[PDB]
Amino acid sequence: GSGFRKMAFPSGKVEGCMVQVTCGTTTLNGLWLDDVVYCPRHVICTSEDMLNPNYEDLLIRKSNHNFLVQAGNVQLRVIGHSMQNCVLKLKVDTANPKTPKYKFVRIQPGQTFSVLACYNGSPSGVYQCAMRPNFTIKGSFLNGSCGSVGFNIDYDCVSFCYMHHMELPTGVHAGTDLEGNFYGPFVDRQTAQAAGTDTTITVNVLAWLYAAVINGDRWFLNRFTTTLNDFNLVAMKYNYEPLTQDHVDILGPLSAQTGIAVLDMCASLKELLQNGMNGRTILGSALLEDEFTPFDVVRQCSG
Amino acid sequence: GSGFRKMAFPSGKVEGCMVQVTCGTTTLNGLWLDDVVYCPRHVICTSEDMLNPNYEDLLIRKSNHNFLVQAGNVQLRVIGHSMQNCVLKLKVDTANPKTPKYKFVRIQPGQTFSVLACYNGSPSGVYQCAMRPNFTIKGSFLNGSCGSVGFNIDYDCVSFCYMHHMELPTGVHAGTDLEGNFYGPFVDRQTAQAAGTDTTITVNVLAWLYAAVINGDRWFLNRFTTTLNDFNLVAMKYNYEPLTQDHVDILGPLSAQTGIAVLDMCASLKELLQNGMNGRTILGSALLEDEFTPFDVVRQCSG
Ligand SMILES: *[C@](=O)([C]([C][C]1[C][C][N]C1=O)[N]C(=S)[C]1[C]2[C]([C]N1C(=O)[C]([N]C(=O)C(F)(F)F)C([C])([C])[C])C2([C])[C])C1=NC2=C([C]=[C][C]=C2F)S1
Ligand SMILES: *[C@](=O)([C]([C][C]1[C][C][N]C1=O)[N]C(=S)[C]1[C]2[C]([C]N1C(=O)[C]([N]C(=O)C(F)(F)F)C([C])([C])[C])C2([C])[C])C1=NC2=C([C]=[C][C]=C2F)S1
Ligand SMILES: [Zn+2]
Ligand SMILES: [Zn+2]
Repeated sequence: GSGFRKMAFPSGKVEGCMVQVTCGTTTLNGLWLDDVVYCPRHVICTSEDMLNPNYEDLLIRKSNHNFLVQAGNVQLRVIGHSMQNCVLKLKVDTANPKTPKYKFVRIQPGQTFSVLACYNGSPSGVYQCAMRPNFTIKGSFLNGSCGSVGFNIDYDCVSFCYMHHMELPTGVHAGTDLEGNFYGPFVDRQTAQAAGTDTTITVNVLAWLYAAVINGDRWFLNRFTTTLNDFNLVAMKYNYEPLTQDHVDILGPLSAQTGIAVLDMCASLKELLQNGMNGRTILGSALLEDEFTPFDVVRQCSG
Repeated sequence: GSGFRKMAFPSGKVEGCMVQVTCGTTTLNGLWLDDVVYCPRHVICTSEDMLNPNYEDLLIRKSNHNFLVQAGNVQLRVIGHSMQNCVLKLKVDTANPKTPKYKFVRIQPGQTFSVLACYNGSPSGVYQCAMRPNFTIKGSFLNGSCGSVGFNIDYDCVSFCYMHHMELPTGVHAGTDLEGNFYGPFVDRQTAQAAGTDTTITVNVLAWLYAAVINGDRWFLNRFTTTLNDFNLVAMKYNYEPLTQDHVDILGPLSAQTGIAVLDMCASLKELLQNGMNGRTILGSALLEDEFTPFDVVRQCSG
């Protein structure tokens, strides 16, 4: 069949929006759209401030001219500045000529997006991620990655959904929407902070099992069926999110392509949860994958 | 630490080179660099021809004007055509204004590259791949993906190494360099064709174990050491490629960063091969990964 990979959106349209933002000695990435530059507000922090910053007091000591915005090897002139939640917005004199059509969106737990990991305003790599149920992501991010953004592409329109801010003690990642509001309960200070218990995104697992069937990987299809409540009792036990009839409906395309009822596919999933995989693999994986949505599977398997 | 993901190069520079190529009713992707368009030569085939095509006889019945090259919603004029091995080269009247600095390279088994999967000359997604020892790739590719290219980025320079041509009966993929020479023993006809036995890329597995240590995942570090020959006897048995002193030397960076000798890391790998992973995971994987090179691990873990 198609084969199967974690695929990212083409990053060109976003590459044209990345810039370097410096304030004193701190440098990080910003996003230049029309005549506004968006970056994390803790660009105005030193190493000292980050333990418990008073962002309003810190920002008061800053002027337009304390902010050094550079695009390639070319400076921009900052003519205004405002803090919106955990984001700084810098008004510059020049509209980005490379600006794409774009929206800002706040995504839901379980949805996926592409990340363009950047350093010093320069793009380094692109990868695909999911917003975990506990509003963390499992990214790859070094010092200086802050202000890197996540996004989806509709057709000609880029929907920006994420800006990178921090790594939590567990080694997973947290950040904001493009209005500066954190996903999850996190704040932008250097303090011990815990995410909750994470859960598996059941509907995504089901989508990936449909992708497996479509590619010819069918060993795990068992001989039973189940009920929503029956499945959901089992899901509880294994830390899977509960499946609803919304989820059933969203899987309708894959269900109809394959001729396999959602509840039958749920029956096969139960048995995998209770019996394990016993050394076999599925689409070359020894674990159950939950970071492809139903939409993702449809794009890559059907086109 | 960083975290760890299959990361692709940013695709923008390549997005600017993709075009649609049509001959009669067949359409596929081409690459527009300066005033040449490169595509697979079987663009000139119908469904009938593909069983056993005589490419020279087929191409003889074609003129410049039988070739419809379209970039966005804009036609180009074809003023010359030549077959180079399994590639068609079309001379057009217009130099690509978006052409990047570029080379054509023929990569070695075990090396990685990014693929920009395209349909109708339009980019759909980007993912990272390895050239298997038997010169196949495990891609994700639908009808119409042919002429999609693989590449690496040096700094400002794109090194094109792969053009997509076919899916083999096992559901893996084969194709050419940008001069039209197949990787592996494949030919461009619809016939049963077998790749050899594939093998694990041992040096890549070792690189990934170093990445694990760097991220704090250290459970598998055992208490022994080994010799190259000792390791290589064990490798033979499990279908791993033999490790050489070249490979030892290439791992020197990761070895020196971590303070763990290659041969000690080999000792840990042997035990994993003989004892298995026993339900544990490494960088969230239940299998041993062989599609990150030493260079790849250094970029993502050190930067
Ligand atoms: C960013 O680029 C980094 C990105 C971070 C570096 C390591 N992996 C990453 O994703 N973000 C940092 S330095 C943030 C900022 C302070 C502390 N912090 C952390 O990520 C921090 N995490 C926590 O304290 C947490 F609450 F437990 F999550 C550590 C311990 C992992 C360092 C902020 C304000 C939360 C940025 N770099 C700088 C920024 C501002 C000023 C100077 C920088 F160098 S933002
Ligand atoms: C391409 O876009 C496809 C890509 C292919 C479609 C399914 N997965 C893919 O990667 N390539 C095709 S149609 C090639 C071409 C003929 C047969 N073939 C195959 O990939 C073929 N494989 C074999 O016969 C093999 F030898 F076993 F590997 C199948 C059975 C998988 C179909 C070529 C010349 C080898 C292209 N599409 C067209 C092309 C040319 C003309 C018309 C097309 F529609 S190239
Ligand atoms: Zn999934
Ligand atoms: Zn590897």
